[PDB]
Amino acid sequence: APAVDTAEQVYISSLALLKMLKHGRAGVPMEVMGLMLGEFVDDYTVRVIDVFAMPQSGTGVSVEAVDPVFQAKMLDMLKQTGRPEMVVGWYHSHPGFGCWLSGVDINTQQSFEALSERAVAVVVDPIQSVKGKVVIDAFRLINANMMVLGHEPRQTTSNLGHLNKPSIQALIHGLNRHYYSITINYRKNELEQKMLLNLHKKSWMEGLTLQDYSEHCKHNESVVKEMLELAKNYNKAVEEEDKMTPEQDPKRHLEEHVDVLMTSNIVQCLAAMLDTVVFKLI
Amino acid sequence: DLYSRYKKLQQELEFLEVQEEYIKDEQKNLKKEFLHAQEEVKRIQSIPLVIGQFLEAVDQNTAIVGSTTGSNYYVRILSTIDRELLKPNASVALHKHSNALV
Amino acid sequence: RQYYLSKIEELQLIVNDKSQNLRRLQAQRNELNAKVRL
Amino acid sequence: RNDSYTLHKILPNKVDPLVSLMMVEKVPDSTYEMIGGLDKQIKEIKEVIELPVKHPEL
Repeated sequence: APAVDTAEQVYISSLALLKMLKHGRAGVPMEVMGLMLGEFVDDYTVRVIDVFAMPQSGTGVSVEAVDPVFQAKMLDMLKQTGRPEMVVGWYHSHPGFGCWLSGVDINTQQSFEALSERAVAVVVDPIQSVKGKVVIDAFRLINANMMVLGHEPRQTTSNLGHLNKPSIQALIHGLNRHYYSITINYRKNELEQKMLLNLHKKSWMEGLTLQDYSEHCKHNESVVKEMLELAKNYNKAVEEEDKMTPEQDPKRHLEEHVDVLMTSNIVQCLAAMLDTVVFKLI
Repeated sequence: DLYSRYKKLQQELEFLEVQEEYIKDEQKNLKKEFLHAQEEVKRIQSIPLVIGQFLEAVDQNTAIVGSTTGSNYYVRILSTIDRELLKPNASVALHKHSNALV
Repeated sequence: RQYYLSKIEELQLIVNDKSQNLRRLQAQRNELNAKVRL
Repeated sequence: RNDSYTLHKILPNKVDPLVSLMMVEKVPDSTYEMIGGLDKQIKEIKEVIELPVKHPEL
């Protein structure tokens, strides 16, 4: 009997992740659900090209929460649009509950896997996804007959599936007992990286735009006053150092202050000279 | 003898030059990574945070705090926190989702 | 003969200086890497 | 632990903050040399505060 390898990866595209995050935040504090479109490239790869949200239902997040008619018309209209990808799986948001599958989640995942054996149930935490870390895991299932007899849920052929460690919160809620966490990887080509770089790419202007001069003098005065106080502290510390065998430091904070003063002053001076030169009447 | 020693000498010099270049590049990358890590550590101090009372320090980096939510947690003290300000019953700010003494 | 020994001593001196420089740079990188790891 | 509730560390004994504050961590600056009179009072208080603790053998 074939067994899914532990090296299988869920290749979630960048815009799919963005849409999942935005929809999950939008539904807070409720739970949202949407269907994931993509293609199962092979046994060891699941590619999630795109994901579309679904209307909020009073049931919550269940298999009655996915309605047939909206799903059908959405799929047909996207196929007409240019995205003829089969539904790979479903996603729902556990707001602040961590990433795991509840009993209703497991029931919905069994319903989805009835359609196709390969079907992930990736969930996302919209509020725990604070800037930096993104809390999103993907679980498929564990067949009951598979676990009861004795075999491991997944065959292992490499260290790819063991790079990340499971969480206690997921483990208690049935991880490695009813479902396994599939390693998640983000498909991000150079084009989308460059496009997303425009979010914080300031402009061609601020590289030449001088900061306010009076504000610059006020900032310099403040930092030099801090320099004076920190220099008094450093002198006192050094005077203690001689009466000290090897046994916050003013020196370090002084170093950070001198660094910020240096960069600010040098940047302002160089920018002033450049505006003097290039921004000329001639 | 002399020529073999001279060969080993410039070979060692070239190896040292390559190591110097590698160390310089790694130093630049490590400065970049240190800046990113410091930014992350500053970002964990963002808002909102739950207020708690610093009950008693256990280690250099861990402590017991009684969060105002009515519960006591054994949490991790941020390194950047100045230690001698961490006195018993002092009001401290805890991370919302981890209760870490932020 | 003497040219060989002159090259030997010059190369040994520059190698010693570069080795001390490399040790200093390795110490600096080690402390910065320790900071990053922490 | 997080919510698995696994005993993973032993912490020092529980003393609630409202009472742990009553420890005199910073000793006050008042000496017997700054007390006028009260010599007999000082000896009497020392016979109960100091003598028992210092030498209980007596």
